[PDB]
Amino acid sequence: XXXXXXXXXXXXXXXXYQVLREKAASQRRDVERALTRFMAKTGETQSLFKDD
Amino acid sequence: KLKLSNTVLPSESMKVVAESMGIAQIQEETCQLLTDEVSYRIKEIAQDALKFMHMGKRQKLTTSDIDYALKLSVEQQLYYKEITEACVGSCEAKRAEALQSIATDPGLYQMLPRFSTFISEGVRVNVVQNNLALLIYLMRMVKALMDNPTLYLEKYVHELIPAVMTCIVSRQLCLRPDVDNHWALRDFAARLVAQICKHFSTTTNNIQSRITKTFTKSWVDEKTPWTTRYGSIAGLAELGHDVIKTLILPRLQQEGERIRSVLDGPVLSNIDRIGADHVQSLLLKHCAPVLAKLRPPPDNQDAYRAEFGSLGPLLCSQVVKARAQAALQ
Amino acid sequence: XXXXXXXXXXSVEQQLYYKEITEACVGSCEAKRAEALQSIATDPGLYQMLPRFSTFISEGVRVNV
Repeated sequence: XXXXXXXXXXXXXXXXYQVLREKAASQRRDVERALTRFMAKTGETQSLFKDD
Repeated sequence: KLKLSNTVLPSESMKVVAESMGIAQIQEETCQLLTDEVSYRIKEIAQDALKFMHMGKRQKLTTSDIDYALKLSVEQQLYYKEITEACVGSCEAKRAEALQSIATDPGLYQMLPRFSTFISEGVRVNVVQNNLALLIYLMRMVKALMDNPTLYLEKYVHELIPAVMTCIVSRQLCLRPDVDNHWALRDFAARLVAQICKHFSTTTNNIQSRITKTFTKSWVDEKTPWTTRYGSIAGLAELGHDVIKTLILPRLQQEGERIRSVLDGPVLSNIDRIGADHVQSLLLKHCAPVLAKLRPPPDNQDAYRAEFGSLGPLLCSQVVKARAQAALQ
Repeated sequence: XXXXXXXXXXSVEQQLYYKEITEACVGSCEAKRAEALQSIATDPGLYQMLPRFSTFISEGVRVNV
């Protein structure tokens, strides 16, 4: 079969349930902290310590 | 466009009204012609009363008018919103802070497809609009996309590469003067090109071949404006060492004669004049070191003879400068 | 508008053939070694289990350097 016949490649299952929703929720946390850092250094800023 | 049929009352009901007085047995066509004639008189008196009240100047007909006529999620697009708005607005600290944001993002993707799509179509817009500030904004945006050590940029690169290289095109359609150097600043963008290909010629090997054929068809021909030739030379320049050694060396002298024809003849295409001038700047102050490696550093005037005069001896002078820069360590 | 999922250059058959090639390159039995060597040197028209093959062959070269 290694020369004559052929096959088909789908190649991406990735269906690991808890791992999937870990990916999604971790990404949501990322976008949270990203926009936080952005408007953090963007707008009027007051701190918790001095100069953070 | 309009059809005014005769509004004819049904003759059987007219025979009912007639035989209420008890006349006779009546045929149909008599009552039909009676309804016709009475309808003509009604519509004529109606035309008369409409002429009255369009000289009485009201669009309504009262009883008295005809009586006188009887005198006969969320945060995805939130983040997207403010980072695009900072990408467009010139708040310069917020500009640079957005750039360091994108550069320092753990796990910013899935915004990446919309991101790049915006980059592509805003590039097309500002090609039509010729706003260099937005162009360097988008190029810094691409630079920031490049500098994530998380962003597997791979699958989307096919949108960036037009959006890159079209910025190395446009048909000289800005204002002239300073934009030339801004064309040089677009060569900054050309730096990005090499900073693409080092990470992305990993293909079933496609990318470098593609871009270099593109620059080749750019570089060779005539009917080629100075934007095109200049930026193509810039992209090959950013591709580096043996690109220049193999590819720019051959028709070096012929395009030098093209500039020599731009030299010494007419005057008032100063777009084209200063264009070819900082073309010469690109050629000399990027193409010196490969000859400094190859051609041994005697014989400056002969190197001018070996490389069509004009680059020499500033070729050899810059070669002396480059040998000094090498020996400076 | 989500595009159809991709398909590699390989077949499943010939990528498993490729896996046989690789683990015979590992191969302790020198019969399997020479079988691999002949299979390399005399599979013309293969051409498509080219570079990916050779590419992280070279990457394995670096890692084992």
